[PDB]
Amino acid sequence: SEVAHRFKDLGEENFKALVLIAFAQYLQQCPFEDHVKLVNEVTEFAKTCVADESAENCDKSLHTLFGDKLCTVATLRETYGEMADCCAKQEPERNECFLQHKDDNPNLPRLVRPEVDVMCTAFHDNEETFLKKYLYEIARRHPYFYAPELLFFAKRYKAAFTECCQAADKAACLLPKLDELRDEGKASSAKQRLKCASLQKFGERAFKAWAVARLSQRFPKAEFAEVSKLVTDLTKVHTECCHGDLLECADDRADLAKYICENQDSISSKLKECCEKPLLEKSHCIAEVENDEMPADLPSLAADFVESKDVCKNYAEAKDVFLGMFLYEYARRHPDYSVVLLLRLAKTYETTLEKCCAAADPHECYAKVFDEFKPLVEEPQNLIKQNCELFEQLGEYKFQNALLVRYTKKVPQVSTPTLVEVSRNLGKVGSKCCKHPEAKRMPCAEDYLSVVLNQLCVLHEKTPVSDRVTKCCTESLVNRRPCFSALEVDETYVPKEFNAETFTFHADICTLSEKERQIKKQTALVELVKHKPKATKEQLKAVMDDFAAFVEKCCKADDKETCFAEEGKKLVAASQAA
Ligand SMILES: CN1C(=O)CN=C(c2ccccc2)c2cc(Cl)ccc21
Repeated sequence: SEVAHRFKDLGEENFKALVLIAFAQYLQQCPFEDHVKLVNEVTEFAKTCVADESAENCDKSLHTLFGDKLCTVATLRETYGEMADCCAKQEPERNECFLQHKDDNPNLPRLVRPEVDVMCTAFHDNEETFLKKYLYEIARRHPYFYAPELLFFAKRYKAAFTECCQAADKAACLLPKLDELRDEGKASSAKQRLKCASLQKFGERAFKAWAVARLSQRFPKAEFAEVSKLVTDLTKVHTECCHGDLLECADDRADLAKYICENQDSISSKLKECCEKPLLEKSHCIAEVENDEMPADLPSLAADFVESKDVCKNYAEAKDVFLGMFLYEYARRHPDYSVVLLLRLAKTYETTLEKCCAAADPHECYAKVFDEFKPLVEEPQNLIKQNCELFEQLGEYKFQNALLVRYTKKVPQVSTPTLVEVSRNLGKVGSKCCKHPEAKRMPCAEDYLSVVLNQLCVLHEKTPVSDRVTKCCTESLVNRRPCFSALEVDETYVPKEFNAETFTFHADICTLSEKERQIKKQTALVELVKHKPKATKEQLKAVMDDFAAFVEKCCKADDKETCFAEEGKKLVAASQAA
């Protein structure tokens, strides 16, 4: 029995939660109740298997068990139409079907939260249904959320209420911690989405290179053979979570935290504080540990990778290992580069060897390979310098706008919401990274950017409207950022014709928060640009300035929110003029 296996290892608690997550991630539109029911039923069954390891179907794989349970509600096409088809299939096929139908952008109603008085009450009364609810809501809106990490967030969520509800000014103590968590959770989700994307679209060889480079930076002292071990495991971990096998992913992850902690001295010196805490925190901790100091005396790379004469020989023997080595060697001594830059130099090296080794004089051909690295390295360094300089002037909001304009001219087809979303993030890069010293800027900047571009990629893949977006997203995981930066303005885009419905002006905007105010104000700017790709900053600003006067006046006007109707049509007139 497998269900039993996972049960003993995780225990009632975490086993129950994980399965709730898994179900919510498969049937995102299904209600809380039903899920809870299925989870419980499923849990009961497990309990019997622990006792009798052959009872009913205790000999089954989680896929069959989990698959049949959901199918007791999925067959309801009226509710989950395209799902029924999935249940009429067999294993393992019946699952891929499920994995292929996850929505990255569910049509789920915003999730507003009641006053601090109702939450604490609901929390105190029933502490189990309050947290179960939490997981459900997150997991259904983030079908790729790193499950194990979700249990981590959960523990912190509970600690929030458990504390603030016995305070003096609940709202005061709560509100903060809850915002800080809604953010940290969004980032974590993105980070993990990229990981699943890599594995899913580019293969494990690709997820691997990424880990090798990433870990090697974190753990300079570790030895290539050690890292490889870590990389091999890590992959399986994520390979599982992304493929839907949460329980085993949850297990395996622990085993990896156990090990890394046993062999501390062989890996990093900054792991101490991580291994001394509870399991969940231990894991979260290790995953976010600062790089270790760089080993004192380190030979040069040129020695064994360009100057040696057995290069082409070693390359032909086990190119995989030789390149894996090159990457590990370049990374460890360069924590100032981004994972992608590294994988980039690596790919350059490989390509070189490939052509050189088949030449009349190898060592002569691949002799000046570090010359080629020079450009690839300075590029990001320069772009990062520019962009922070700008950001440092414009501030976050105006920086987002600049970026919003630019990307819209690049891929006008892309739906306004996505472009507004994506460009808003693309700007956080500035506030998040720019405040670091050169030595730490690039990894912060370029890898974060890799996440934000993955979003645009996935969101787009749902309904592909621009081939230029498609090319850049599918051509090379490592080269996405450069590919997008190459794009100028689409010269074949034919502007849209205005419409009353293109944008509505209900007065309901005067009630929204300050943020949702900028957001409509930005959703406009996008909209404008799609109509007049050919305007420059002068007319846009001017018009945008105006759009402001409109909301202030008409919102502060005593008339029954109709100036919105009249003045709404008034601006359209002014606008078209520019
Ligand atoms: C989103 N974005 C761009 O499109 C311009 N290119 C970059 C960039 C260029 C090279 C590496 C990483 C990032 C960049 C840099 C900052 Cl500091 C802020 C936004 C931004």
